[PDB]
Amino acid sequence: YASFLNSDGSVAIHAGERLGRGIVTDAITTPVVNTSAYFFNKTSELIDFKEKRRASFEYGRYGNPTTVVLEEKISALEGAESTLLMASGMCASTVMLLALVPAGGHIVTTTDCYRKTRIFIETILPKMGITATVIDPADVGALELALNQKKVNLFFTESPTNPFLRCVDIELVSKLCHEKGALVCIDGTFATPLNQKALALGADLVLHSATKFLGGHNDVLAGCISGPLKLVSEIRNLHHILGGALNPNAAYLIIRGMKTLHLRVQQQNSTALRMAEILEAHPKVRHVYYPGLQSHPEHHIAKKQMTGFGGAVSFEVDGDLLTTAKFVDALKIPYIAPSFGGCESIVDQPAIMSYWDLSQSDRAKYGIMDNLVRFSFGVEDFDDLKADILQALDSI
Amino acid sequence: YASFLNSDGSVAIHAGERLGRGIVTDAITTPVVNTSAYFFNKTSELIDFKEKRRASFEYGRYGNPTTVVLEEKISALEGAESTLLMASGMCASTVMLLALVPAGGHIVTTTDCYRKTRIFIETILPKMGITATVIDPADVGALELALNQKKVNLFFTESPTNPFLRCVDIELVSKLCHEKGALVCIDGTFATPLNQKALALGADLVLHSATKFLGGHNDVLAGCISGPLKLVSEIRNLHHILGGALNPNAAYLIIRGMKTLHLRVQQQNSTALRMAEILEAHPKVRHVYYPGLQSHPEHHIAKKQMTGFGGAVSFEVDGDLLTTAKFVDALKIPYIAPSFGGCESIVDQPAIMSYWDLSQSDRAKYGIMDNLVRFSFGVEDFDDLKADILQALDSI
Amino acid sequence: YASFLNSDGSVAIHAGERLGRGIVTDAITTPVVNTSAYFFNKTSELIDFKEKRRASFEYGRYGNPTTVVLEEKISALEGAESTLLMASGMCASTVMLLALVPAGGHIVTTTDCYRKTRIFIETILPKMGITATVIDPADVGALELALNQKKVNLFFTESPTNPFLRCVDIELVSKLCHEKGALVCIDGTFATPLNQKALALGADLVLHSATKFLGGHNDVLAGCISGPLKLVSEIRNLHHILGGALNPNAAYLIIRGMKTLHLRVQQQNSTALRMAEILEAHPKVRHVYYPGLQSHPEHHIAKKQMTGFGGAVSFEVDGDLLTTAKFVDALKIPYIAPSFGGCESIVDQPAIMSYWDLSQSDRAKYGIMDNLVRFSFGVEDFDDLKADILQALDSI
Amino acid sequence: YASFLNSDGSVAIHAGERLGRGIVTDAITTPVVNTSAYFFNKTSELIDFKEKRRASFEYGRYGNPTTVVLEEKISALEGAESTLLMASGMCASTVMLLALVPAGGHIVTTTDCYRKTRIFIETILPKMGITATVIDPADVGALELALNQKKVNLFFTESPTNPFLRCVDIELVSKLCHEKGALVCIDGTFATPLNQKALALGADLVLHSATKFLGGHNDVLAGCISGPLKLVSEIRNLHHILGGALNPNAAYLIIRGMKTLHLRVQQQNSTALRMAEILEAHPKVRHVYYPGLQSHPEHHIAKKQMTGFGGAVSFEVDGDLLTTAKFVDALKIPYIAPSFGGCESIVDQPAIMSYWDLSQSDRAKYGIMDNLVRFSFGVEDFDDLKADILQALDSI
Ligand SMILES: Cc1ncc(COP(=O)(O)O)c(C/N=C(\C=C\CP(=O)(O)O)C(=O)O)c1O
Ligand SMILES: Cc1ncc(COP(=O)(O)O)c(C/N=C(\C=C\CP(=O)(O)O)C(=O)O)c1O
Ligand SMILES: Cc1ncc(COP(=O)(O)O)c(C/N=C(\C=C\CP(=O)(O)O)C(=O)O)c1O
Ligand SMILES: Cc1ncc(COP(=O)(O)O)c(C/N=C(\C=C\CP(=O)(O)O)C(=O)O)c1O
Repeated sequence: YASFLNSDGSVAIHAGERLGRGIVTDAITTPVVNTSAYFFNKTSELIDFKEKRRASFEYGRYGNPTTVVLEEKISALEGAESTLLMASGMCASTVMLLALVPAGGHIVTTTDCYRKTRIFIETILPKMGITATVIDPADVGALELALNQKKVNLFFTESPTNPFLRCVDIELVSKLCHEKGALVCIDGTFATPLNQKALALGADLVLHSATKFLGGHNDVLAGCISGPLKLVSEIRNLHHILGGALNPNAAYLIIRGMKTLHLRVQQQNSTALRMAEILEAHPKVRHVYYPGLQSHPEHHIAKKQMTGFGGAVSFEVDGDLLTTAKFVDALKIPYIAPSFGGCESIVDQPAIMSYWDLSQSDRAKYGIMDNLVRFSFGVEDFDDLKADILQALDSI
Repeated sequence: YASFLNSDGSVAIHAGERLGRGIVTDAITTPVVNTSAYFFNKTSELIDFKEKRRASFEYGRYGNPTTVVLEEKISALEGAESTLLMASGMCASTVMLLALVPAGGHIVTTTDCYRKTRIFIETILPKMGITATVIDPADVGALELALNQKKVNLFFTESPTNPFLRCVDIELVSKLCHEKGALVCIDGTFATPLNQKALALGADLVLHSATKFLGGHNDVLAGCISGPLKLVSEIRNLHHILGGALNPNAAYLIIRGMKTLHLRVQQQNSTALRMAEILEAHPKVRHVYYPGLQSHPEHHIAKKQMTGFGGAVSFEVDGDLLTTAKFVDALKIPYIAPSFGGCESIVDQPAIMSYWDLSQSDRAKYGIMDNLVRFSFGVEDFDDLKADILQALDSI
Repeated sequence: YASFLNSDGSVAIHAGERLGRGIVTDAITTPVVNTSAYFFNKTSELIDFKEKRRASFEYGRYGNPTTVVLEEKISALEGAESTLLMASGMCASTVMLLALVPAGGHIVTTTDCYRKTRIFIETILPKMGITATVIDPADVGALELALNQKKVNLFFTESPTNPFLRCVDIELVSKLCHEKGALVCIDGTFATPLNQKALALGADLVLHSATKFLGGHNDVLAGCISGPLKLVSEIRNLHHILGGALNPNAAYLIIRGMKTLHLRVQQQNSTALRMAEILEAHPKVRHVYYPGLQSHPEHHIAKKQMTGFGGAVSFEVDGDLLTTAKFVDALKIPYIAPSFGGCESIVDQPAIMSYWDLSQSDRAKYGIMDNLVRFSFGVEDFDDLKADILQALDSI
Repeated sequence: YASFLNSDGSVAIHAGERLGRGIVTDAITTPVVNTSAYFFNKTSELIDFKEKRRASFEYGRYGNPTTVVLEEKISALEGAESTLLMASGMCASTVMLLALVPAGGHIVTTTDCYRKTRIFIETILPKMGITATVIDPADVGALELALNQKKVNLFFTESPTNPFLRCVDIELVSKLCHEKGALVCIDGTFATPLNQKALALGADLVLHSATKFLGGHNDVLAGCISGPLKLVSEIRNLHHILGGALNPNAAYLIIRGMKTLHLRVQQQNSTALRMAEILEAHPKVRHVYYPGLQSHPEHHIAKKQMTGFGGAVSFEVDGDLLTTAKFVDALKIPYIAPSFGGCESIVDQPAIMSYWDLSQSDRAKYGIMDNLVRFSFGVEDFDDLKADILQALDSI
């Protein structure tokens, strides 16, 4: 973007703004444009636009001045060629798949996918005859194999993963896949463009659920996909039909929230790590999952491709369903609810929060234990948090 | 909704509000809830909810207090059992199709479909092996035939149509289809729940593009589908995955717009009609399309199932491309752009506006003439508009 | 504004928008600019601006692109030179007085002032040694007298009045006052720029409480003063200090509200009148206050300077406190609350609603009776409203 | 507030939210309530409210559920009894003075007042016979003298000051004034409730211009006053008339901004300091004003009552008007404009920016020099900023 702005934080702030917006104003912030359509001063011009000689969004579902800003902004951050913004994370992945994976084509994902993302791939995609292979995040062999066995159209996975924050050696995978013509999409939601640059590591496309960190205020939903033009455009097209456009007001809220992106991540990155270690050492804490810790399976990878380890920490408690429950129930600061990444701290028992619809057996089918607890550290003062968490594990 | 509320207008205003909201407040208007998630006081309750003993949206992609209002409201109007709200019309149709039509199933639609709506059905759906039969709005025979030839899963069309405002004898069609187990979905966008009750006429599902009349202010996009629970819910489920969630702020904006729905429709219904006739009589006006006119092919139907005829009026001008253009360029009140149904008056030359990507020949393939002009009458004073339009033709 | 627009409604819609905004955009609606300040490209320019060679709001408290629109719009409606926008009606009157009336100066107002507006003049202004003379709206003699007795700086009154909707022969008063150098300010809140043009009738300044009709959606507060430049500017200056700036978001909501000003008024102007007559005739209705009725004291004046009679209707019920209460309690559509002018209907018993802090005696001191009812007809269907009202006018 | 909230930051986040809102919702964020009035279910209740037996804002100008939150929030932060929120800082001071200072009363303020704030006191107040004494921030003697000479009704000043960030030994002054019955009001705008607690140091009332740090995003104006009930309430009353109500939407933006208050301040507190030092050591920098520097006149006081020194840094350059201008013009990151405290960095030449209306001589009358530059460090990366400022300074 600019030769003077070299720090991500600085960018996040003035990215796609300080230099120009395309919507001239002597205002500091971006103006929220609430329009359903864009006009023309005369048929002559309209033709020009239609003939690719002028620029216009034409219809709101195709673009918005107040949105593009955030689009370029994120683009700059991830250092991408272009970025797209849907109405929600799920939308993005959804569209992305439907757009890139041809009919009858094959795809490769990890085992630690996010609940819903899984269902889509396992129930909808097959309708299009799109088959998939589910390998473990680490198991690079399986990938290399599958790469040769079938004709992979695209490899897709989130790194860190959910909720065990498992990580994929992006650079490596990227290499393998590209050797077989496969495409690589990394859901760096948990990571954040600040703690890693999937695109830089070789990944083809990187998408985020701005609902979490980017907006980081727990008050807006939004999808987001960034990558090479020739690629992202193909999706935007399909997007222009599925109509999952993002409202301006939402867009703005994200821009504003990203004004203090670095600040928020920084703090969370710490609190988490420190709180992580503290928990691991705790007797009542059976296990702790966090890329920052040395105990983490791919810690060496995290250390190699990341600069931070997110603000989400998962850990099993030394008890059972009701016991673990007792724990979270004791907490006083975090809110018991889904989502994560906002200033407000949140906690939840995945087993119940997003898997209660299954049997104890079918649950364990995917590491989901009744002890497993997911802590999304907010931005509250560390000491305040720790004391709460501690005062909690005590009640058990 | 209420016994003491019988006129549509009165409903549109107080529908799903005057009696209660679910979010207790001594405030007149509906409060805009900007949350990305909902919390619980204790694990105990969370369980209850999960076990269907308590009520909660849980996540923002699944529901919102500031949205449900609008949901119930529209439900009340269309006199439906339950309504759903997407991020945009296109979203609705899209989902609904992908949700109801099984893989390899067959569907029946009309020829006067809206551009994009067409494409989806002709390019995406086929990927799921879903075939379709395109018949003329009037051609009831073709329908009855197709009904017996293949196994129709659902009949879908808009009434009035776009842009020739063709109308489908809903009551009749409904009967035929239901005889063969097919489902009927009517896109009464142009109609508006005020000018017609497709659901009452027997239709299974009626959907609208709130972007137009419902919001009627040209500052927000929104999809909307109403109908029976057992049905709409099946969609809501898939919607919870494709994530085309509507933002609370947008929702409210519609709630506000519908506060004066009738008032707005009423005036538009007039101006349109009156202006229509004046146009038909004009020498320079080759042809005029409008259900209100006696010249309209299905006027007898329009007169039978409708109470008004929208504010949109299409008409071919006695000239050619450049000539017709010269006309619109002369106008001083309406804006030249897509969309319609807002207080502001809008005009466009479909040929260019949304078909310029095709050849003169391929264009005519669907009645789209270079003369054809689509006038979306705003809410400005009649005389002002008339004088404008006339003074415009004055130069051709 | 333009030549093609001749009806107020048409204006209210495209006033200060259709032709240009000063904030170039190809969007239909006005963009909400959320900025606290405005920048410059270089010191050179800043100087220019400071030297009145360039244009800029500099600080938000001095202006806003999204506000000025609404400013020019109202200007056009009232046919004024320039208009100002405060945070609330009260602010307007407040500022206006503090701005024009010199220290120790004298002022003349009517007896039927709005509660608070009264207190200010009776408790604050005296601090600046500003004395006042309270005359009866009709009593033109008293005015002519005072005009000669003391040295009147400005005559200020609302027409119609609150809550007895009394009316002042603007043209006449204007003439008298100006003969003595006094200024005239009319609070045409109840009237609305559509039902009368105080400025055209000679008034110096006309102010409204956009909180009511202009916004007409019961979801925003706003002051508003229109008049000649040389005058209004003197107020804007003081305004730039008292800092009662109006928020952009608020401004927009008004502009949006005014997009259907005529439509709403028109309907209310009817419902009220019709309902009024019906009420007068009713046996349980002791008295009815409404300029539209022939029974109204200044009906001949109303008929001469207005074109409509608002939507507010006051009337005493044939009972007492508890009885009148029983009436309003029976109503099902209107909301028991202050304010008025919104699509939603509202009712209140001034005696309690805004005078319960006084004694039964001190209350009657100003016509406020325990029977007095103030009905602010919404936009709901007439029949629906009437049925309701009657259904109550019988449970007594 | 609560127990589990000991750190300011933690408070700023969950202050007046985590435990309850008064507007029940299972939502994380506070819901924006856009209403102009509040209703009642029956006359009976209304009476209750009017008789102080129930609670209700009645009218929007008197309160809003979405506002009170921010109110209590700030209250908690400053550790006050109650807080009030105006439409803009200026409004606050304005109302505050007009509300507390009786007619003919006397007041004492410092010489480094903010431009506008000065004028009001020097032009309006005198209309109410309110005389004032202007002493230097440090000159306690003058204060102690005035205290005995006349009958001071209230001592008012800002600390730090603008733009020389001078500081007042709050504790001391408070002690003296309270001995003579005077009231103390501190404008801790520059400080921020995080860098100092005027109320704790003894001050009677502390006010802020949320337009700056509190909102910290340069997209909203808002005044704010906190202090003891018996006091603040007296202001809220007059405020209920001058009608300088703050809009809900605006209120929310602040609430959202304060979600990361500490984070923001922290960073700015550093950058400023560090940058300060660097500047002072610079050869081209003639002088530097910052409470954090040892060179600062009241550094020992700042060090004793503050924990931080804001992000605002003033410094004179070794050149002249045109030279200093050349400097700021060279800057690439900060915007040249008024205001300060938002994530975006801002610079300005007080001489021109807010004193160009005066003569070179009348300007110097108050330390305002053509070299004087006020830098409000944003949140961008330090190195990024430094490099800029540096590269800037060289141009000379
Ligand atoms: C890695 C990842 N990717 C994509 C999404 C979907 O993005 P969207 O929500 O903006 O559409 C989510 C959602 N994550 C959660 C939301 C879950 C909803 P559920 O808890 O299953 O009802 C969560 O709790 O962590 C996620 O964790
Ligand atoms: C009956 C009907 N239904 C549903 C939709 C789509 O709803 P959505 O836009 O909210 O997704 C439309 C769009 N109609 C138009 C919009 C077109 C977009 P274009 O102007 O072709 O780029 C139009 O003819 O003006 C329509 O005419
Ligand atoms: C003619 C008129 N002018 C100016 C104002 C004050 O402007 P603002 O409200 O926008 O600040 C009012 C308020 N009127 C009412 C509001 C009253 C509030 P209360 O009932 O005293 O609590 C009413 O008659 O219902 C009014 O009726
Ligand atoms: C200490 C202090 N107090 C109160 C106010 C007024 O609050 P409000 O702005 O929210 O009404 C200001 C304004 N400060 C500035 C605003 C100046 C306006 P200008 O552009 O100089 O006319 C500034 O430091 O640049 C201030 O610095």
